[PDB]
Amino acid sequence: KETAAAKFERQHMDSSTSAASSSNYCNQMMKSRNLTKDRCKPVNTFVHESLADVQAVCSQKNVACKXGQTNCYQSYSTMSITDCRETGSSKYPNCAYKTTQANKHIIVACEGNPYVPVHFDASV
Repeated sequence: KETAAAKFERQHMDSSTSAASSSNYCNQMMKSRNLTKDRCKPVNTFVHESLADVQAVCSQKNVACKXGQTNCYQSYSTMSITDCRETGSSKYPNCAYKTTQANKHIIVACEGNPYVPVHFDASV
């Protein structure tokens, strides 16, 4: 079973690399993180930072969620992220993605005790 915090780590965290390792990164990671099992998830973002830096975002700038409610928070610093977006010829079960490297502020929704990131809302 996965708690919401554990699913956020599976869907959005990859501190094992400092940036997407090559143009094939989303094609491999979308499958290995199990995001393409039942359908091709069309967009997903991965965060290449320590989890401790991402959990601290929960006490930073409060903003409304784009979806949720207003329990979203935007990071003060920019972070190393990868955007994975399904390409035109992708079709389940052969999901294919374009990998884009970016350095942007992240916005996450946080919940619980301890109060941690449970959803990736957006990047700006």
